[PDB]
This record gives sequence, structure tokens and C-alpha cells, in this order.
Amino acid sequence: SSAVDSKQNRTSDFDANWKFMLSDSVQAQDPAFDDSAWQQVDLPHDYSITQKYSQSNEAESAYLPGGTGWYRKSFTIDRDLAGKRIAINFDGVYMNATVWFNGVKLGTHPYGYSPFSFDLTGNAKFGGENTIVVKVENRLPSSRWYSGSGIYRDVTLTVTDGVHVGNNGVAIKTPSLATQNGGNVTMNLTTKVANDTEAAANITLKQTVFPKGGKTDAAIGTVTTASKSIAAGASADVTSTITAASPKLWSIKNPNLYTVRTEVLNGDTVLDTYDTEYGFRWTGFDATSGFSLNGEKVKLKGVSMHHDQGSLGAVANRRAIERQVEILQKMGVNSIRTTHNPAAKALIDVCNEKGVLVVEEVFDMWNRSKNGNTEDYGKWFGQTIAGDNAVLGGDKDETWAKFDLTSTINRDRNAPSVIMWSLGNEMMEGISGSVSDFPATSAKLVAWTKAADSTRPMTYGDNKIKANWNESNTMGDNLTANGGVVGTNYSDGANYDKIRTTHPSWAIYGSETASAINSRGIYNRTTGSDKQLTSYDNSAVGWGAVASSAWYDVVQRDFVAGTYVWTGFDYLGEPTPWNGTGSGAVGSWPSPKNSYFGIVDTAGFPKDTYYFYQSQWNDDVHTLHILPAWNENVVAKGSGNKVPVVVYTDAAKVKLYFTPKGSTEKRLIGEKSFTKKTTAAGYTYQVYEGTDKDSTAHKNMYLTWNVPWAEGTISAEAYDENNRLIPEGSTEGNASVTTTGKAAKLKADADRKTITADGKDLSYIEVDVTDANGHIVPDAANRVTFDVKGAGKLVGVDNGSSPDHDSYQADNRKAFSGKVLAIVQSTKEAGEITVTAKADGLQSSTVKIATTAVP
Amino acid sequence: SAVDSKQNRTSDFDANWKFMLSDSVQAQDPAFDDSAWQQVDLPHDYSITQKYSQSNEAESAYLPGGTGWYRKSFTIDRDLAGKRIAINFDGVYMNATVWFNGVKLGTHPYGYSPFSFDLTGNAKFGGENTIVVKVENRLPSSRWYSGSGIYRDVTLTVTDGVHVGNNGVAIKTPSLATQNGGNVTMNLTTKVANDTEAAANITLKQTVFPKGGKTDAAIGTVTTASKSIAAGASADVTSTITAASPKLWSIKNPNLYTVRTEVLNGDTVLDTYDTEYGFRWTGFDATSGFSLNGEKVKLKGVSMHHDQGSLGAVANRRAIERQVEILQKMGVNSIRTTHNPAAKALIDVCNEKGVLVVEEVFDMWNRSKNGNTEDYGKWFGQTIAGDNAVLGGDKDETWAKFDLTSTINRDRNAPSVIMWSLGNEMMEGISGSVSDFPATSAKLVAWTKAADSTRPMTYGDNKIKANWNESNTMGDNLTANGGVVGTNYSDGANYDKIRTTHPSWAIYGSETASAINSRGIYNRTTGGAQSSDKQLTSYDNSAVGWGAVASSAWYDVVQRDFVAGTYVWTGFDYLGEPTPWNGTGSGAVGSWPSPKNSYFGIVDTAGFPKDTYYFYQSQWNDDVHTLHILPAWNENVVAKGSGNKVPVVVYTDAAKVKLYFTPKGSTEKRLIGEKSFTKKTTAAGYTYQVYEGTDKDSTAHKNMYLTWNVPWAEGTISAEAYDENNRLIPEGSTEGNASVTTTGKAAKLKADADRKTITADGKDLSYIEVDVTDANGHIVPDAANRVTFDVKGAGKLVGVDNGSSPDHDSYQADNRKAFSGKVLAIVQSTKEAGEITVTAKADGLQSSTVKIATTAVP
Ligand SMILES: [Mg+2]
Ligand SMILES: [Mg+2]
Ligand SMILES: [Mg+2]
Ligand SMILES: [Mg+2]
Ligand code: NA
Ligand code: NI
Repeated sequence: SSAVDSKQNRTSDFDANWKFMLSDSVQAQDPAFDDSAWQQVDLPHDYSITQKYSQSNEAESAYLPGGTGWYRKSFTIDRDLAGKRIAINFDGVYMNATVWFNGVKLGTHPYGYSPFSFDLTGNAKFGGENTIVVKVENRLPSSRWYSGSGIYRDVTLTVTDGVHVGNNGVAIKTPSLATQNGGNVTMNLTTKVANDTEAAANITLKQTVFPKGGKTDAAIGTVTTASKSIAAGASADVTSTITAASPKLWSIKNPNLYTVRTEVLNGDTVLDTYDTEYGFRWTGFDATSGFSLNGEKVKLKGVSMHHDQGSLGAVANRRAIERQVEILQKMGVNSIRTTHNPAAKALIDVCNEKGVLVVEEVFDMWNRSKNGNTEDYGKWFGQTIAGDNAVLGGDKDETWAKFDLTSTINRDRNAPSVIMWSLGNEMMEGISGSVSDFPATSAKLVAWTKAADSTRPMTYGDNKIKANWNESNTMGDNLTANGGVVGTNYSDGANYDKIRTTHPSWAIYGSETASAINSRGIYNRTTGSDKQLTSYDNSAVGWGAVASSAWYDVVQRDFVAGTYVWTGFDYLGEPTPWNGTGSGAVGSWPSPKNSYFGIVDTAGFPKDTYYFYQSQWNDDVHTLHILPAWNENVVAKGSGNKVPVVVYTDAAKVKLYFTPKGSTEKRLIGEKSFTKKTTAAGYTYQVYEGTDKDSTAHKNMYLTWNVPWAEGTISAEAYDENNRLIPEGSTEGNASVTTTGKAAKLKADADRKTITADGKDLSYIEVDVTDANGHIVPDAANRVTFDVKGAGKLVGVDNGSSPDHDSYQADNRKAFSGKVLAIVQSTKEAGEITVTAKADGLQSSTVKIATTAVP
Repeated sequence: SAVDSKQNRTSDFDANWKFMLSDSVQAQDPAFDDSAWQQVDLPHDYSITQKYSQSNEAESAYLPGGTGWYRKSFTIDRDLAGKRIAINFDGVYMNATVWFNGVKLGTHPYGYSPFSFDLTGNAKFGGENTIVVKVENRLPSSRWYSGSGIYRDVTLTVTDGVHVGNNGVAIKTPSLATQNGGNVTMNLTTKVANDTEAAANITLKQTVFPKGGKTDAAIGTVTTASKSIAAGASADVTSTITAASPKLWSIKNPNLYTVRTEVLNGDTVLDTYDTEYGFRWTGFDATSGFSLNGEKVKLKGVSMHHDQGSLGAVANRRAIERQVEILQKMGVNSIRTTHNPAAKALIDVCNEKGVLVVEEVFDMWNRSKNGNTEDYGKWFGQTIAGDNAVLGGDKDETWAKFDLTSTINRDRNAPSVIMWSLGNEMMEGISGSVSDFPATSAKLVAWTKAADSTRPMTYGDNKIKANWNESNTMGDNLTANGGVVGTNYSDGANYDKIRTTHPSWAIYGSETASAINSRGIYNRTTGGAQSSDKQLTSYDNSAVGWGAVASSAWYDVVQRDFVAGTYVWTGFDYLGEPTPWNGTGSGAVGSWPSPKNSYFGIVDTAGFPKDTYYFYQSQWNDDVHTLHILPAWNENVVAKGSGNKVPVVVYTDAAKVKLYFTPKGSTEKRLIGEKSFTKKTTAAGYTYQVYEGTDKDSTAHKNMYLTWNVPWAEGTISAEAYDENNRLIPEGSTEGNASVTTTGKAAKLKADADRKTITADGKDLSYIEVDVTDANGHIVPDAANRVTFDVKGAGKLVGVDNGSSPDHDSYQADNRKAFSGKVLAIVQSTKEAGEITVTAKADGLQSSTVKIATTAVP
């Protein structure tokens, strides 16, 4: 805003027109402070991503500095809001925020990932100039991965009448849904109503359930409560029951959403209108056969995902986040674990609308700091909250851990995508001292979660289960006794079996799996020189497993509910095997600064293993993908100059061919068929059982041929169980690879060629480097320069390469393995964006993006 | 890429080239590494793919030129061995240098005339050969968009050592007018060369037969007496064919003949050479004008620049042929190739289509124009170097004579070509005295009369109307030599004085009108105010200060038997010269993006006609009827004068028009008005119509059409046409919009391909017009929706266009805004037969899909 007045929506965007300064000496909380030389910024904003890399920082957190940042916004509150209540909401600030309003200190908030709020009412100047100030102190080292710094999530203002529904004030339960499904469904609601006026109110609620977007004419249930007197200055929980007439279920394939609207009446008139989003669905976890959704067995085909958005840094841009989910859905992913901290609300929103199941994790460490990170949340978890700290969002009577956990649950309690609360990750890993206190701390978190929300199972991800620690056994039983689910980090097949034998009562899953480490487009070796790693699936960390192995072990076992592979997307920091937990660079500078863990790189460009997962997980598409790229200077030659050719596919049978350079005739190289296996619960998977099968069982989840090198084309044909061809139009992946010429042309394409002109929406522009005939040159690293004209601007450039230290805010970047990305953002005026990609000696490429005015 | 006998005597050499843009590289060596260079098929324009820049000139569309290198490596078989080889260029713009296998063959300045190089002397038989062309379009070189590079076809000629010379056959029929119907005498002259090491005893067997074309249907043959021609020498062999009753080449029946020359040495045939011909004669009388084959004909002509719109300067045969087809439908029967030799392809189409061509060779002479220090003005008078082995025309004087005779040599037998034009406004936009021009003029005239005697020479002079002494002197020299004087931009009053003070001259409007209009713009009826949307009215009330509106320039010509005809500037819009936002130096005009193609065109660059097209159709095409109404009838596009009355204009050739109105929501039409034309007849017997009612316009020429002032209201304005006997003229025999209706909002695209089956040769095109219409199919008059094209199958997208001048969007993109409801995609076939699928899409609108068949070469 620049001015706040009636009638903005009850909750309105407050992202625009802030001023920013990086200084650990300035004191700028006074409204009369001169900030004329400060940067003007729109939020969300990350001030680590704009600073330089430095060897004096830590590899763990991408060698980037944190620091003390100040944010100021001056805005008018019109006289017409005089008797209204005003609050400011932060979906996240990393970290150690301090908030002032018109010179008065309101309070503080340590945790960089939980949402919080401040009432502004008591200090507001109605009919005047106002100044809100936020001091942020990301004092390093505070993180095991790249955190970023600043107000990296959206900010809103909430304006209401004196009588109003409390912050996150509606809870909905449907405890008999499974039985009532298709008929009248009982909704039990509880609504906190606050009377912040100087007279008693006679309150009735009018609550309505209707399809999202969506008018009240199409409601499927309503209720009006009996009159309840709420005294001046008091609040009350108001229980109500809605009978919902045959609601449509929220499922992965059809994620139906409803709006649940609460109108607060006092006397005869409506004073407040509160909406919350809801979906009808139920889940189950069973010790013997795993997970179910709405009464149907479902395998949790999941990824772990850190919060950052690549070249954008920590900024929680809704489209950036929506794009990640889309790319993951294409892989066959149906679930995300928010490692290791609450997600942005934007992710929750996207998963509600797209039909993705979320395991929302709240904490990494508990009351013991990890990896030498003396300023991490470990230092805060068990501290108390000062009585004059006015911060709002959760329970304030015990510790920060209770506040941040209940604050997170309060925000997302009605979101259908969220299926479990995860309370910790590897709590006893990388810390110092006794772990004798960890069972009691766990039981305490479990009790708080149960009392906050009875509708979902709680969990955690624990890596000492495989080591059989007593503390872990005790903690596991405690989860179970409270209807929770036990997540084991990095167990193999044999350990899954041991847990199941040793603990028959536990419902279990793979809460962190694989940790395969690969670069994109790397073929001149097949096993784990140039600060890159093979793209073949034969490279994992010592405690981890390659992708085929971690899946093979899960797919055979109905009692292992699912897997959350580490990770879906590469993220900034933890550049294992070049990681470092203290100060200083690893290997020669520039050192790898982002992860190798991801199936998809930071730019959103899939690595080869993407198509293995797709062949395993996506039953809505077929897959046929060949590696390696077929250029002499990128392949690996084994015995007899034979190259390992790998095919990932969900087909029943594959024929492999070769075409010589300059020929139009292909000859047959090989032919292989899979075997269908079926588990007791009815899950099916495919394995190769021919007599030339690999000696390692899991590698038979895919196909390998040893092919002599020669210039030309390797191509594949796919057949179903009835020996009918599976045509190219129905199949994803590279069904052929060919020897390319030298780089000659750029080829750009935008993912969405029409976007919203709201100063927020993004268009992602992939640029390929190709030869004269359009084949992507596999090792091309040509420097590409973007020229953006019209109603938008370049906000990022990326190539996903870990050792690339070039600025993400530059207008140019080297391609890596033939690809480079540019990200363009709209303005607040409708128009058109023209983007030209250029490289020396190559043909240029132009895309055209239209931007449309907000309805 | 290899040349094997018996591939045709002349074969298409367009495929498999390599190109790089660089003024630094030196790539004339066969060893030079091509591997990173772009791969291109000719013809090719490398200006059109570059970006617009305010650093360039408005005149030439704000596009750059630069240095382009072309490389082709190929193998010469032993299947040949000992034969003569030559490479032929129809055009390279400009300043070309040629190496072969490393040896510099020579250079050629002019970007518009054809040329050749013998490759025999430096060839590698049985081995590998590398031809290299360097192109240097140093800007500023042109008053309009030229393009750069090898923008016309390239061929190889492979012959025996004893062979007909290049363009080696000249045909004359001096007594055709008398002999017509009977035996017609053909006087031939053939250059025969003996590039062997021994003498040869030669006879010629020449045969004339109908095009396509067996010799069993010949109408004349001759065998010459044995001539001895020595080794290393050539001899002009005259001969005579007696043609038995040849069918004439005329506009309605353009009969074409193949004249085949066999060269015999001893018993056998050593070389066989063909040239296209047509039997026809013309006259220019100072009193009654022009005639073809004894019959008076009025030259209804347009000026046409070389480029093909979104394709740039590329002389694609189908793009060329489509232009002519569109002009023919307008009733045009003659084209002036302004201001430079045409592509041979354009001479081929007119030969076949029955269009009269005036082939102009030069713009400026030996004085450069418009600050264009690198135009042909600096080369015109230069001499040709002794070691410059470039072939085509005479080399003993200047480039002026070389390019002039090279053009005459290529097309001396073309039946379509009626005149040679030797310049255009030679004294305009130059510095210094003009004292020297009457001499330069007389020299060019002498060069032409000596080169080809069968055609009159001419030029286009804009200083006659200003009565310059030098123009009088030059016109007299024209006349003395059997010439015809073309005057640029004379009106009725000035045509008459010319006729009075110079009674011996035969004259015509060499350049006329220069009306300036956008396609589909109606919210103002004049260019009387200064525009603000970078467009101009579609009403014919807009022309440059030296020019005239279309009805006025035609009114003046039709009334005067002594003005043989007109060549309207222009038939089609072209890139560059974007008057009245033109600029002759560097920098942009008005706010950027600045207008970058012309407004002069009757038809826009995409081939969509402007409204005035149907005015000309009503004046010119006697094979169709015309009934056309403007404006479009939406409230936000019309212009309201007094009383909220909109000027409605009807262009028609009918005798009588009834004008109606139908209120929105009704099916009942009411009569608004009714008007009838009067027929007029000149001394020579030409007829035209003018309105002489009591409510006629006070300006006479505006009465060649009909106007009504009509109050605005939602609904449909429609028209009925009647002949002189009061019998209705049905819609099925009439062209134009005979109704206009208030549309709804844009709802759907309607796509259509002009040809639904094209040739799979990698050259042929299908033109896909897309209209933005409402739910009921009416074109929304101001629709500017961005349309995106998905091309799949045996073809590819090569251009997109909307004809809008200030639109700078790349012509190579797969999308473009429509302009005034219309947009077009050009698609090209591949060399494999198949099916092309093209889907047009736009946000919020229904899509439209067409399928194009492509069929193999037989
Ligand atoms: Mg992202
Ligand atoms: Mg599948
Ligand atoms: Mg100039
Ligand atoms: Mg007619
Ligand atoms: Na992998
Ligand atoms: Ni550390």
C-alpha cells in the first residue's frame, strides 16, 4: 500500500513500496529517520542473494553472508478507518525480527520460517502518516543449508470491525466422513470470536459452505448459531455444526475445494466476514499395508523440498513455487515433505489446488544446535517469550518451540493437502552432548501437537532408528501410542525389515531417502576432476543410496508407506561432496555452492534420473528416455570402446536401434522385455529378468546395453504387453540421441506466453544451444545475454551449475550442458515483453510475452 | 552436393550453402573451416533477419546491411570431364566478389543486374570444389529497402566445348504486323563459341514449337549452311525461320513458344539451347497512345519494388506470382519494375500471365541520391577492370553500359517486355549542376538502340512538369530515336501543355498518384490533420504534396487519348520509404517504434488489399463486376461529421446503385438512396463513368465513385447493383464488400490457405490468411489480437505479416498481432511429399486449423 482505507479487502497485499538498508550500525526505528538514500524494494525480498560469495563464509550455506537488514514503510491510514482494528501479518522473516510502529517497539520473533503477526491498532495514527519498521538479524552461522535473509515471504494487512473472528480463528472437523461419504456429512466447527468494543455483543454466526469461486447460491450447507453474549474485551470459542449435503471429495486426481464463510452478526447486522479454504478427505496409516486416502490404498511417491527458488534466492514467489510443483507432478510425485521447516503459505495454496499431499515439517534441530551453527534455532527452541513481546500467532505460555509449532498449525489446520505434522529432523545428529533428554522433549512436542490438532497424525524423520538407539525406540513408541507415524531416515531394505520385526506396532515410512548426487548432462564417466558429478544413477553419499536402490527397497514393501527422496530440486548450499560445516572454501575457488542432490536442477531443468522416477511413478504418461548424449567428447568408453547406454521406461518391451551418420536406415541393436511383479496389497512394478540381467537386483529396474562408439543416432522403440507400439506422441523423454554439429543457434521458449500484469507473475524462458539442425549441443557452455524490452524486467538468470559464481541478477550467464534460463517478471500495467537471447557467433532467439490486466 | 551429367544444361544451384555475417573474416580458402557457419538454402536475405535500429535510416526501413560470406563446397564428376562450366547469378546485393577454389574471379557492384563467371578454367574435375561469394552491402546504399545477399536464384550451366553463348540467341520479326495470319519471317542471330582446341564445322538446326512442347508440333524449322569457326573463336550466325501462322501473344491469350537451337558439328548434336518467345508487336502514337497487335490498349499499370514483404528481398517464384495474380484481379495489365531489373522469375510469370512489363534498369545515374554515398550513383560512371572476369554485358565503357546490356541480353526475347526505361528522376535529390545530364541521356539511348532495336526506350522524368531546359532537350532526343517520354507526377493541366509545346512526343504517366493510406482505418476521412497512431485514413483523400489521390490521377489519364497510360506508385507496399514518416539520413522519425514500410501501396505488404483496390478494379477489370462499400460499420471506427453523419463511399462499375439500411435486430431493409452513372466516350473510343447528379461533388474526379452521408446507427449498410437495362447484378458475379455490418466482440479466428495443394520442392508456398471475427463471422474492423501459429508436418513457417508500418515484430516469429482484423502466415514445403497442418490460436478466441497437401515433383 501507499495508503490504507476502506474498502480494501479484509486482508490485503502489503508487499509494495518498502525501503531497505543493510547496516549493523544504523538505528532507524524513528518515523522521522531520513531514509532518502535507501533502496526502494517490493517484497518478498532476500538480501543474501544480492551479496557476493566469499571464502570467509561457509560452504554449508552457499558461501553467502547474512547480516543486519532494516525495512521501512511509510503509509497513510485514512480517517475512514478510525474505529477499525489493524494488524500486519508476516508469513516469514529470516530471522530474529524486531518490529516497531510509529516509534513504539512491538516485539520480536527468532524463527526464520514460522508465520507471525502484530496488532497495530493501539499505535496507529488514523488520518495520518504511519511508519512500520522491521529490523532483521541473520547473524551467521544459523543454517545447515542456504537460508537467505529478510522478508522473503508475503506481507499483508488485516482490517476488521471491533467485533471479529480471531486470527486463524476457524477450526473444522469431519470425524465421520468415511462413513457419511456421499450423504449428509457432519462438520463440527469451532470459531473464536473477539469483542474488542466497549459494550457486550449479542452474537450469532452465519456459516456457509460453498464451492471455491463460487457463490453462496451454490452452498451445500449452512447454519445459524443461537445468540451468545460475548462481553466487551472478551472472546469466546463458538461451536457450531454444519450438515454438508454430499460434498465432493478432495482427491489427488480431483482436488475439489470449498470456501467456508463465517459472517459475524451483532444485533441484526453483519460486522465481519471470514473465509477459510477446506477440502473433504480422510487418511489412514496401517502397520502392515501403509497409507490410504479416502479409503483407497495410495503409495507415497514423495520428494523432500527446501524453500529457496534458485536464482531468485529465498523469495517465495507464488509462480516460482507453483512451477516446482508442476515439474514434480510431471515426474509422478504425489507428495512433498517441507524439509525442514514450515512452508510458505503459497506452497500450501498450490498443493490444495493441485492435489499434492504435504507432510509439513516444523523443525530441524530441537534444543541443541547442529554443525557448529551457534545462531540456529537450537539456541531459541527452549527460551521463553518476554511478557511485553506482543508477537501473535501461537501459544505464548511455554517456549518458542510451542509458539512456532502452534503458529504453524493454526495457519494450516484446514488445508486438505496437509496430511501430517512433522516435528523434527535428525534431532540427535550433528549435535554435542547427551541425548538422554530427547525422549521427553519429543513426548512434549507430541502432546502439544495432539492438543493443537486432533485430526492429523504427527511424525518426525529420525536417522538413529537404523542404529537402534534406545532413545529412538522410546520416541517411536511414544509417536505410536499417540496415533503418530514413524519416519526413518536412510534405512535400506534389510533395515526396513528389522524395524518391522522389532516393532510390529509401528506404522513406518522412508522420511528421507536416496541422497543420490549427480550433475545435469554429465556422461564422460558413469561413477562418482571438474567440480561436477556423473548423470548416471551410480553416485550417492555414503549414508545414502542410488535412486533405483532406494525405490526398489520401498516398492516391494507394503508396510513401508512411501518415500521422500532427498531432494526434488537442487537447492543453494550443502554442496556435498564438496560440503563444509565451518569457515573456508572446499577445493579450488570458485567452489561448488549449491546441491547435487536434486532430481531437477535449480533452474528446473531435469536431470536424467527424472525419467527413471517418471517411469516408476507417473501412470498418466509413458516414458522412454535414453542416456548418454551421443557425442564422442562426452561419452565414456569401457572395454572395447563400448559405451553404457541406459533406457528408463515404463514400457513392457524395448527395441534399441542404431543409425549411422548420414544414413536413413536403422539396424536393430537389442531387444529387452520387463517382468511384472505384484505385492500382497496390489502394487505392481517392473523388473528385467533376462539372462544378461545385472547382478545387482535394483539396477534391473531399468535397461542397459553396452554399445560400441560410432557417430550417428541411437534410438528406441517402446511396446506394450500386447506387442503394440507405444507412439512418440504419448511418451516423454529423449527416445533418440544423435551426434551433433558445433553450436550454431540459440532456441528460446517461454513456459507461459501470457501472464498476469500484477508485478508478481513470472515467465520462465529456457534457452537451448543447438547445432544447425536443432540438436542440443550437450557440452555447450556459450555465454548468453538477454535483452528484455517492454512491460517487464529480468529478475534472474540460471544454469544450475554448482561451481558457477556469476551473479543471478546479471543479464548474462554461461549455458551449462547446453541449457540456460532467464526469469522475467511482469509490471502492474498490461503490455507485452520482448526478450532476445544472444551469443557471439550464434543465431539469436526472441520470445514474446503478453501481460494481462488484473480483473 | 555433386554435379553429374546429364543433369540439365542449366540446373538449380540453390541448395546446401553456408553463410556467416562478418566484416572481419577472410574466408576465400577451400580449407577454411565451415563447421560453425549457419546452413542456408538460396535465395536468402540477411538484412531481414537483423534487428531494427534507430542508428540506421528510415528510407531503408531502419535495417542494417553489412558483409556477408557465402560458401558452397561440391564435387565435379568425371561423368563430365572436359565440359564448360559457369555459375549464373540473377542478382546479388551488392558489391559481390567471387573466388573459386581459391582464385579470385572478379567483382560486380550493382545489386540488381544478372551476371556470370566461367568456372571451367579453375575447376577441379573428378574432385572437390569451393565457390565463395563475399557480399558488401555498405550502408547507405538505397532510397528503399534493398536487402542484402544472394536474394535471387543461382544456377550452373554445363555445356560441351562447342556451344551457344550465354543469352546467345536474338529473335526479330520485323514484318509481323503485315504477315500476321500468314507466313511470318523470323530473323535470328546466334553466337556460337568454339572453346575446344580444334576447328569445328558447324550447322544450326533451329525449331519453333509450342511451350510444353514436343518438336512434332513445330511451326517452323531451319538448317543453316556449314560455317567454319576457329578454335578459341566465336561467330554470330544469322538465320531465318519461316513461321507458319503463329498464334499471337496477347493479354487474354499469352501464347508461348520454345525456340530450340541445336548445334551440330559433323553428324551429331553437341549442344541444345532453348529460349522462350512470343509473337507480338506494339505501337506508340503521339495522338492516340498505345496499341498491342494493332489494337488500342490503355496501359493500366502499377509500379512495383522487388521485395516480397515478410520474406524480405527473397525472389521466391510463388510470392512473385501471387503478387501478379492479385494485381491482375485488380484489372492491372502492366508493371513498371521500379527502379531496377526484375528477377527473371517476374519476367517468367508475365510471359505466362499476359502482363506488359516496362523493365527499368536504373534509378539514379552518375550522381548519388539522398545522401546515399554507397548507391550505384558512385559506380555508374566507373570503368571495369581488365582482370575482372565478370560476364553478362559489354565491358568496354562503364558499369552503366555493362548492367544495361546485361539486362537487355537476359530478356531481349521476353514477349512481356514492351519498353526499356533508362532512369528515374535522374536529376532529383542530387547536388551540383545538371548541365551534363542531356549528354549522359543521349549516350544511354544510343547504347540501348544498338543493343535491341525491337523496343522503344523510355525513362521517368519528374522535371518535365517544371519545364527544365534539360528535360526538354532529353525528351527531344528520346523522340528523335523512336522513344517514348514518361513523365512523373503530371496532372491534367500539365499533360496538356506537354502535348501542346511538344507535339512530336508520345507520352505517359511513368509515375502517378502516390496516394498514402493504411489498411482498414476509417475514424478520419483525410490526411488533412497530423496522425497520432502512426497510420493514415483508408479513404482516398490522402496523397503526398507532389502527388494526387487515386481518383484524380486516373481521371486525368482516362480522359486523354494522348496519355498512353499510368503506373501508379505503388501496386504493393514495400519495406522502407515510410512517407510521410520518411527520413533520408540517420535516426528515427516520430516516437519509436517508427513506421518502417510504405503507405503508397494499393495492396499492403501481406497482400491484403486496401479499399482503393476496388476503386481501381471498378475502373480497370472488365472481366468482373465491383460493388464495394466503406467504412466498416462499428461505432468506434467511423468518422462522424455534422449531424453525426458518416461519409459512405461506394466503388462500383455498375450503371446504378441502390443503397440500403437494416437496423440491428431487423430483417427488413429500407432504401437510403439511389444514384446512376453517366457513360463517357473519348475520341479513340475509350469509355468511363462519372456521376452527374445534382448532388454531385464540386471536385470532378471524386465523381468516379459514389458518396452518401448517412447518420450512424447500429446495423447493416448494404448495396444493390444494376446494369443499364435495370437488371440486377447478382453477388456471385461481383467482388468487394457489398455490405458492412456492426460486429460484436472478437470471438474466433477464421483461417484459409490460398492454395491447398502445393509442390514438395522446398520452394513453393501456401499463403494462410487469418481473420479475427465475431460469433457470426463478421471481421472485427479494429481487431489486433496476437495470433500464434503452430506448424506441423511436411512444411515450415517462413513469414508472418500484418502489413502494419510501425510494427517491428520479427517476421520470423511464430506470432504477430492482427491489424485491422487480419494477419497472415507464409508456409513453405519441404522436399518430401506429405501434409502440412497449421493451427491459428489466440487468447480467449476459438482456434482455426487448416491442412495443406504437398505433392512430389514428377
Ligand atoms: Mg524455483
Ligand atoms: Mg507411466
Ligand atoms: Mg540516405
Ligand atoms: Mg468490371
Ligand atoms: Na540418480
Ligand atoms: Ni556451520
